[PDB]
Order: sequence, then structure tokens, then C-alpha cells
Amino acid sequence: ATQGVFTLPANTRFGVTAFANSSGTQTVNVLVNNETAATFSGQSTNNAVIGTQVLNSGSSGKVQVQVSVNGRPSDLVSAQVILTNELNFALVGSEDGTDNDYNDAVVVINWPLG
Amino acid sequence: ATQGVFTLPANTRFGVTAFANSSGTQTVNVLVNNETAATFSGQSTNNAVIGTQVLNSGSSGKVQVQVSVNGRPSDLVSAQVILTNELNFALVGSEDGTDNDYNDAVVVINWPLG
Amino acid sequence: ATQGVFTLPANTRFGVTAFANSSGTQTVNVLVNNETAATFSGQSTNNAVIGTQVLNSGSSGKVQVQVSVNGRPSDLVSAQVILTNELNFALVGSEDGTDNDYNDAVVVINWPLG
Amino acid sequence: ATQGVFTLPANTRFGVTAFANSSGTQTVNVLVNNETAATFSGQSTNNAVIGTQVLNSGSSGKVQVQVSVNGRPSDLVSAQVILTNELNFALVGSEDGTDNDYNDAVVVINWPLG
Ligand SMILES: C[C@@H]1O[C@@H](O)[C@@H](O)[C@H](O)[C@@H]1O
Ligand SMILES: C[C@@H]1O[C@@H](O)[C@@H](O)[C@H](O)[C@@H]1O
Ligand SMILES: C[C@@H]1O[C@@H](O)[C@@H](O)[C@H](O)[C@@H]1O
Ligand SMILES: C[C@@H]1O[C@@H](O)[C@@H](O)[C@H](O)[C@@H]1O
Ligand SMILES: [Ca+2]
Ligand SMILES: [Ca+2]
Ligand SMILES: [Ca+2]
Ligand SMILES: [Ca+2]
Ligand SMILES: [Ca+2]
Ligand SMILES: [Ca+2]
Ligand SMILES: [Ca+2]
Ligand SMILES: [Ca+2]
Repeated sequence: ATQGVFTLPANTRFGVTAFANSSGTQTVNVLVNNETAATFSGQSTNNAVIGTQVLNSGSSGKVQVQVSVNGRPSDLVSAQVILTNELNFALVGSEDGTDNDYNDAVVVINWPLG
Repeated sequence: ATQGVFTLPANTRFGVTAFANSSGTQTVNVLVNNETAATFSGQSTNNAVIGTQVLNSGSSGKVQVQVSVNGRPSDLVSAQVILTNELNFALVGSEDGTDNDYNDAVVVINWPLG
Repeated sequence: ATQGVFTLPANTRFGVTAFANSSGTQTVNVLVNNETAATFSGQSTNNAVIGTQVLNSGSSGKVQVQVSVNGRPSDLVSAQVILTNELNFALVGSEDGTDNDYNDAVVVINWPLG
Repeated sequence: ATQGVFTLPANTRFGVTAFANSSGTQTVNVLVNNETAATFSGQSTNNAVIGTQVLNSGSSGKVQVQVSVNGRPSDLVSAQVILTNELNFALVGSEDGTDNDYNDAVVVINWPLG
């Protein structure tokens, strides 16, 4: 199944934050309506916050997360959780290697803000 | 129901990151085995990271998140999610007022690291 | 925080399934637009499916779960999870006593159907 | 990523319930310790329960769900959710065709029981 693609409310701010846990340098791309809106990168095995930003979901609300390590795409897992019918989290893990810890880059998207 | 309390595997590193979305100054306490292990405090209406730290779950694995604003405990909502039987997220939202957006302090706990 | 209340897309079929795990007889009421649309009752300590039914979310999409044991409301806990940006689960646990296993009546709502 | 595989606590009784939403007949196998422990089959486009059973997770706790339709394995999506640090759901959706509704067989695993 497709992973790392979420439908957000239209025209709404959301936070996106990325964490690294790998010997490889991660590159995280955040796409909004199929255009690159943010790119984060770093190298840490201790959960460094390699980027955080507030973005707007635009007219379609379509948000996609892509992760790659020196050009090769990582395998993604994802889900969305809603607490008390209001608070949303979209969660992404990714695997760049063979140990299947799926933490090599971790992306958290949260809304609403403010 | 009790919220904000999580059982982690013993002696496991985990990341904790807190965001703020409120006019009020948020104080986030992270307790490991009933003892304060980290405290974050900050104010933002734009999802600013008010703290991030790597902690160890200790011998009991009990982790608890408290949130208060000017000494008043916020109402909490929480859940844990596990992706591909390996990647864990413990998620907390909190409400300090009346609009019930439950984002006034948001806390994300993730493990494993490394 | 409020629990057991979910907003579904309007005029959408959904499944609702209740399980029991308690010495007390559980009564599960499912409200659609503030009106009782289904009710199930039974006693089991071995996860009996005390009822399963297909309902329609109506014009408002507002779905609420209520659980009581001998007229006393149980304490509820809930969340919603979305898989591959399509498949929705709304999950309810409830506690009728003091052991806080929150399985005394368990309710699963899933959509889409068909 | 691997989907439909879950590590339960050893020697624990859990419930498993399967629903169908497809023109195809679903066969759902539940494996404990890499052997088939239960098999459900049926056909419905209305979310019928095609089986429900209580099983033991055994010495290793490893549980796996597989779904076959028309002779071929369906693509799976899954996650695990824990509410109030005590109530566990392992959730599986599956796709036997081309419309990607991932509801063609839906499997819910819940524990603890009792
Ligand atoms: C240090 C190692 O770096 C890569 O091999 C990752 O895939 C591993 O999960 C681990 O983080
Ligand atoms: C600016 C406002 O500040 C407090 O009143 C919060 O409870 C609101 O959710 C909002 O963030
Ligand atoms: C058999 C017991 O019945 C009630 O006391 C429940 O609250 C308990 O959780 C347990 O199921
Ligand atoms: C009736 C249809 O039957 C199969 O084609 C399923 O894959 C579809 O999702 C739909 O349920
Ligand atoms: Ca890895
Ligand atoms: Ca790693
Ligand atoms: Ca608020
Ligand atoms: Ca707020
Ligand atoms: Ca109980
Ligand atoms: Ca019980
Ligand atoms: Ca299908
Ligand atoms: Ca279907």
C-alpha cells in the first residue's frame, strides 16, 4: 500500500518535524500539491531534530513525505491518529538499510496549530 | 481515564519533543519512575519546539507526561501507536482553556532510537 | 477530554461491533445525530460479540458511543486511526469498575464498507 | 514494510474478528508461532463477520494475519494502537483488487480479555 501520503484540511497550517537515527545522511522532502515545499537533511544516531517548519496545506490539502539517503529512496511506513475528534498526527517512519528499525528518518505532522 | 502515562521497555533510550500552540506559557514535565527527568517551558502560537531531549526509561520503564500553565494542570489526551511492529510513538495533546483544540502543548515520544 | 464521539463523513455506511469482557452485563448504545440507532447488551468474560450492525452516519455524521452497566455510565477511552489515507477505525474502550483494564465493553467502528 | 505481523505478550488470550467487504470470497489465516491457528472464510459486501475466535499467543507471542482471495494473497496494511496504556488493538486491512479501499477483509485483534 501507498505510504507517506495524507489528506489534510484545505488551506490549513500544519507543523512538520523530522528526526534522524542512522549512520546515513537523511534527506526528507515534504511535498504539498506535488511541489517540494520543504527539504530537511542531517546525520544523527541520537534523534536529532534535523528540521521543523510550519507549512500551509493549500487548496487540495495533499501532503506527501519522501525520504532518501544519498539518492536512494527509503521504504516508508505511515499512519494518521486522531485524538478527541480534533487533534491530528500524521506519522512516517523510514528504513534505509537492513535492520528494519524504521527510525532512520522519522517525520511527525501535526495539526491544527495556534 | 488516566492519560499521559506510558510503559516503555526497560532501559531504553527514547526521544521526547514538545511543541507549543497557546497564548499561555506551557510547562511540560517528563517523569521517569515518578521522578522528574526533564522540564521544558516556553510560549508560542506557531508550533515552536519548546524542548527536545533524549532520556532513558530506566528499570521500570514508566514514563509520565505532565503539562501545566501557571501551575494549573492541563487536561490531557494520549495514545500510543506502533508501526510495522517496531516503531513506537507515544502522543500527548493538552488543553489549557476553553476552545478544546488540545494542541496547547503537544508532546511526541518516539523509540527506538539509533 | 470528551471521548466516544466521532465525526464521520455524511451519509456514509459504517460498521459498529461491540465486545464484552466483564462480569457485569454491558449495554452499548450507538447514537447517530443524538438519537439511538442501535443497542446491544450482554455479559461475557471471553470477548463475545454482543452485537454488530451496519448504520448510516446521516446528514451530520456525528456518531456517539455510550456504555452503561445497570444504569451506571462507564468511563470511556477512544481514538481514531487511518491507514493508507483511506481505511478508518474509531476505537472505544470502557471501564465499569476499578481494575482499569478498559475492556469491559470494547467498540470498533470501521468505514468505508462495500 | 512487513504488515500484519504483531508481537503480543507471551501466553496471552486475545480475540480475533474478521469482516468482509468484497465480491470475492476471503480466506483469513491467523498464524501463531508460524503455524496456522485459525482460518475464517466467507463473502459479504456488507461488513459481515466471517469469523471470531479466542486464541492463545503462545510461548513466543508472534501472531500473523494472512488474507487470500481467488488464489492470491491480498496486500495488507496494519498498525497497533494502545489506549490508556492498557487496551490494545492490532488492526489489519487488505486489498484484493484495484480500487484500493483496503476493506476487503478487515481483521481486528484485541487484548487483554476478561
Ligand atoms: C547506525 C545504523 O545506520 C543504518 O544502518 C540504519 O539503517 C540502522 O538502523 C542504524 O541506525
Ligand atoms: C491563543 C489561544 O491561547 C489559549 O487560549 C489556547 O487554549 C487556545 O487554544 C489558543 O491557542
Ligand atoms: C471479571 C471482572 O468484571 C469487572 O469487575 C470488570 O471491571 C473487570 O475488568 C473484570 O472483567
Ligand atoms: C465489490 C467490490 O469487490 C472487489 O472488487 C473489492 O476489491 C472492491 O473493493 C469492492 O468491494
Ligand atoms: Ca534502519
Ligand atoms: Ca536506525
Ligand atoms: Ca486550547
Ligand atoms: Ca491552542
Ligand atoms: Ca474493568
Ligand atoms: Ca474486564
Ligand atoms: Ca478492494
Ligand atoms: Ca471492498
